[PDB]
Amino acid sequence: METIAKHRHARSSAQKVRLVADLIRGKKVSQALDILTYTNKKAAVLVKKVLESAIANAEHNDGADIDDLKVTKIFVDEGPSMKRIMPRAKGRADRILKRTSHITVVVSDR
Amino acid sequence: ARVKRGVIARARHKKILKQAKGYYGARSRVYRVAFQAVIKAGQYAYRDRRQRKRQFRQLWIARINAAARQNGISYSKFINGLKKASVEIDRKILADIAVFDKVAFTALVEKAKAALA
Amino acid sequence: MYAVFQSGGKQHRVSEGQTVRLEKLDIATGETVEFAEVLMIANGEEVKIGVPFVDGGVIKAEVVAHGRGEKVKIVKFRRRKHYRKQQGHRQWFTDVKITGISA
Amino acid sequence: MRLNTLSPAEGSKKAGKRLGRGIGSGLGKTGGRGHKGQKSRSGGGVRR
Amino acid sequence: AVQQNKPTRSKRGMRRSHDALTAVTSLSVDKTSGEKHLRHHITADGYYRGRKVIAK
Amino acid sequence: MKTFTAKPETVKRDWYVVDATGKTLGRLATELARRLRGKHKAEYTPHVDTGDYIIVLNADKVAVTGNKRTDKVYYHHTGHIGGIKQATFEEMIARRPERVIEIAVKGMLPKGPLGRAMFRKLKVYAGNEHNHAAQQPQVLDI
Amino acid sequence: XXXXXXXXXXXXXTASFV
Amino acid sequence: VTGSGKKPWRQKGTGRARSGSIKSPIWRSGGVTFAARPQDHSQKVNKKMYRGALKSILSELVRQDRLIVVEKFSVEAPKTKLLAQKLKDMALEDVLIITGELDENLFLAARNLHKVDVRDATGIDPVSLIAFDKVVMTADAVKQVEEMLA
RNA sequence: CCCGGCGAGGGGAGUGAAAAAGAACCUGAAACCGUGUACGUACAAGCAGUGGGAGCACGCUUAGGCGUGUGACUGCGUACC
RNA sequence: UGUAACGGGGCUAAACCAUGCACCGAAGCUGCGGCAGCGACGCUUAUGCGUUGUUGGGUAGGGGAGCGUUCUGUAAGCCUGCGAAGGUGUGCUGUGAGGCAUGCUGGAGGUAUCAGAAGUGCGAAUGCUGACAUAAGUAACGAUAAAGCGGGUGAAAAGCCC
Ligand SMILES: [Mg+2]
Ligand SMILES: [Mg+2]
Ligand SMILES: [Mg+2]
Ligand SMILES: [Mg+2]
Ligand SMILES: [Mg+2]
Ligand SMILES: [Mg+2]
Ligand SMILES: [Mg+2]
Ligand SMILES: [Mg+2]
Ligand SMILES: [Mg+2]
Ligand SMILES: [Mg+2]
Ligand SMILES: [Mg+2]
Ligand SMILES: [Mg+2]
Ligand SMILES: [Mg+2]
Ligand SMILES: [Mg+2]
Ligand SMILES: [Mg+2]
Ligand SMILES: [Mg+2]
Ligand SMILES: [Mg+2]
Ligand SMILES: [Mg+2]
Ligand SMILES: [Mg+2]
Ligand SMILES: [Mg+2]
Ligand SMILES: [Mg+2]
Ligand SMILES: [Mg+2]
Ligand SMILES: [Mg+2]
Ligand SMILES: [Mg+2]
Ligand SMILES: [Mg+2]
Ligand SMILES: [Mg+2]
Ligand SMILES: [Mg+2]
Ligand SMILES: [Mg+2]
Ligand SMILES: [Mg+2]
Ligand SMILES: [Mg+2]
Repeated sequence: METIAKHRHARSSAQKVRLVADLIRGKKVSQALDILTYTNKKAAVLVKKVLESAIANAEHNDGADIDDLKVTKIFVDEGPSMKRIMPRAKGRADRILKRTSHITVVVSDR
Repeated sequence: ARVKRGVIARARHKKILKQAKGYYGARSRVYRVAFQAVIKAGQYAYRDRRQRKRQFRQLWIARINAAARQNGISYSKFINGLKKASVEIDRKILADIAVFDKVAFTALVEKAKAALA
Repeated sequence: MYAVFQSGGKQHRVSEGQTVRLEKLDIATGETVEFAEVLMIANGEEVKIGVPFVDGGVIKAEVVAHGRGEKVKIVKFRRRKHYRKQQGHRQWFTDVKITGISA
Repeated sequence: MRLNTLSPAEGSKKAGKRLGRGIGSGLGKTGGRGHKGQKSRSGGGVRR
Repeated sequence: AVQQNKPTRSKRGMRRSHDALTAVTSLSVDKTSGEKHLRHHITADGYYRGRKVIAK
Repeated sequence: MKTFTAKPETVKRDWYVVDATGKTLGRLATELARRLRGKHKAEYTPHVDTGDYIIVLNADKVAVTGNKRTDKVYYHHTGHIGGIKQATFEEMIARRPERVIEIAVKGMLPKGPLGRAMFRKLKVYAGNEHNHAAQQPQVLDI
Repeated sequence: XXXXXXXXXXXXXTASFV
Repeated sequence: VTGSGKKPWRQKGTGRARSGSIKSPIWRSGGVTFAARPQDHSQKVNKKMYRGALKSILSELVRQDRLIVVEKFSVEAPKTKLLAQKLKDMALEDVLIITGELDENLFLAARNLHKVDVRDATGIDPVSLIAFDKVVMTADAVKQVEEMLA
């Protein structure tokens, strides 16, 4: 059975997360936690928490024991971006677009 | 009576993008470039519905020439013999006969040669 | 075997049992049409190159259907000259099936 | 005869010339005013 | 200097084709506690090459 | 009835060997270019390579008329400033013999992937011997 | 949550007289 | 449009389109270009034009047999039930009733029936004569209607 | 109930006709940004399409072959206002 | 800036001169269909008939005929929870603006015919407002007075506390 997990409004741009997301696509869950652990990005921590959350979902709510599971989709989509203001020079102003992302991890032991 | 053009304007844009499918990049996603691409495509289609004939006829004249020179006569002399012999076979067929049934094309050569002689 | 005949200002090379598309004929869909203007009859190795129109040429065909071909859009547009023109066209055709070639 | 079966006499109602509403219309993009004259200006044209 | 035309998404994605991170090929297993760790690094528990070096 | 089109998978290509001794360069090159294109076959298709493989022997004995041996000049640019280079007809026939027929032929075919594909279908040898006996080439009298 | 925009603009350059 | 006449920004010097007024019809929350005013859409019809149309309608009503003339049409009490019974006897559902003089009994009975309208002889109009399926007018109404149309 | 920092967020459960209505809550388009699949792409020059066109993939049919997606290769062709 | 005074190759004719007989070559012309405008006819003619002859590049501009959007009467009618509008596909259809129907989302409107009235059709105006790209994971992270460690708390400490 496929179990999904989401982290919406994650404080990281989708472009940065996709680099980590393409790293773990199609790999075993046990391997996936190892790579994410020894990956020096904060965005790696966010995806690792969602992956770990998905494992707990597959294990408790839905059925599935352990090992056999493996990640099949890890698409990360954009999220609503707050628009702050940063004063520049000579009066000019800029629209700092602090962006966010939606991390989704779908794992199926198939 | 205030009219909102949203529905009809959307229909016009969507109709244009349907003929722009398969075009590279923004030509199949953005209305301004797609509109120019579809209209430009229509210009090409109008011009080439005549160019098709031209290129086709060209290709044929080439296959008939190769078969005729394989039989020992040039295209210009070969056509003259058929005209002298009151033969009205067309070029498209002659090329098809030259490739698919060579014996009949060879038979044609003697008649053209005899009329020339 | 196969034969070559001219029907609508164009020539076609057809064989027995083939279905060939021609320009529209003013014949009802269920009917038999005779083409007496046969140009060339080939029987596999012996031909009868009509000079012109083989004398003993008879093409027997059965009308199958009448219809319109695929739509073609005509687009005329002269850039920068505030001129544009679009037009559609569907050409009528008649489909006939060749039932007999007799010399 | 019903109120939704009545028509005007032929030729008793001609159409208008709403201009600048399409290349096909014939009066588009200039409204019959030509190119950059007094008649093409808003409120332009000489007195009687 | 400034752009004269907008670069496309194709070029943007194609350019980023070299930004991909490389994962650690393989971890090493401590000879005593058996946990995985980076090569030439101490484990999270303070072991290294089978010998405890950190008391905690 | 759609017009016949040659299939690149099912096309038959033959091997011919041509001796260039004492023949005029341009008149000989035209026949190779014609046959490399496939214009001599009834199945000729402009977008399909229907030509034959041609081996050219004795490329160093090709002849030209008039004073073209000393007056015809082959120019090429190296892309670097001042990198204009030239060689006479005799000098190229000495230094790198084969380089005179192939440039003429390559310039005599259409420009594009097929022209480059037909060009590859030309094996030019300066001497009289070739290493393609396995293909059993057939003598072609230009 | 209350962002805004402002622009005043300034004018200066070189000469174009030849 | 409520707003100031100040130029939003100087004409030349900024890197944006020239603006002159906050109330420009191109701008959001700006004015309407050709804004409407209270209008009077009433047209003029010649007296002869109105009378000519009425005669054409009445003649056509006779031709299609949608006009019924009766000697009397009244109800004893102002009861909608009584009027409903009367119309059923005459096989009428959508009908316009024209009387020579206005009757309070008929007017009250027909007020709450939307398919039937009660009018006086000098109160007829072209639209009602065409809107209703059938028109029933009393004999005495013919005398005034004839003399007012000449 | 479960993961998580006694979070945020999410997954179940349950409510409801519907959560394909969960409060960033009717519908939810487009630009734009992603994941999957099919085909094409690392000797190749240009308004990027059009006409021709193999091969591949796929849907009907029974071998009549059509249909869809893609499109090597080729002719012609320098956006719009 | 590079052959650059045949388009290139190449050519002693594949150049030039003079005669011929061929062929290629345009949206020209001819065939075979279709649509439309106009003129005098045959019968019949507000309609229309083997009609026939002839015509259909086009800016400014003039003339003619239409499609679709909101809204009014027709309509206390018609269609619709056995699924409206809108959205998104597919198929069919007309010379065109378009139309018809269907699968799916969506959930309640919609509206024939013919008449009427318009805030009636958008790609451009350094148009207006909102949203989202691009440059771009680049510049920059605000004085070159300078930081370092142990311990603690904490899910996590170069930046907090001692
Ligand atoms: Mg300041
Ligand atoms: Mg032609
Ligand atoms: Mg005009
Ligand atoms: Mg005017
Ligand atoms: Mg002027
Ligand atoms: Mg102007
Ligand atoms: Mg003027
Ligand atoms: Mg306002
Ligand atoms: Mg009066
Ligand atoms: Mg609702
Ligand atoms: Mg090369
Ligand atoms: Mg390649
Ligand atoms: Mg390139
Ligand atoms: Mg060109
Ligand atoms: Mg080109
Ligand atoms: Mg005609
Ligand atoms: Mg015209
Ligand atoms: Mg408007
Ligand atoms: Mg718009
Ligand atoms: Mg415009
Ligand atoms: Mg500017
Ligand atoms: Mg604009
Ligand atoms: Mg808003
Ligand atoms: Mg950095
Ligand atoms: Mg840069
Ligand atoms: Mg840098
Ligand atoms: Mg820096
Ligand atoms: Mg600082
Ligand atoms: Mg410290
Ligand atoms: Mg934190």
